[PDB]
Amino acid sequence: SAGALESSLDRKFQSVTNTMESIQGLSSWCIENKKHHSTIVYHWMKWLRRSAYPHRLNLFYLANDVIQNCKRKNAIIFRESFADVLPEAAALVKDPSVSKSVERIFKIWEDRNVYPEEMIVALREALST
Amino acid sequence: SPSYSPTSPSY
Repeated sequence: SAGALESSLDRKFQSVTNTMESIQGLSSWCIENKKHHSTIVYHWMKWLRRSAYPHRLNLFYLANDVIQNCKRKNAIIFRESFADVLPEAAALVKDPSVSKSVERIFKIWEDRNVYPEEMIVALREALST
Repeated sequence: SPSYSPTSPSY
């Protein structure tokens, strides 16, 4: 019954499109949903297979923005739940036509040290070969 | 529908 409340996340994530108008607005509000950061990754992930190649690339930006909206490494715990399927989600973007753009967010996580290299090995498996 | 730049948000 109460589990229907989680649909407040999945219906809005499915409504997202390739624009900062939809990304920055929902990623800012998603930080107030930190009370369920464990399931938010499950909603956003299953929309990648639903979406087109350029569209699922845009949905992948949401995860990167939500990690960085929690910000300042004060806890940044959103990164830990995204790490559960971070490479598995990248398996939906093996096409070099999109892998080149998903490397944009993975490049930032690598330079911003948002993840240990041991995790990035799975990111580069899923984006490269 | 301006698409954003991943480095724009701070961390």
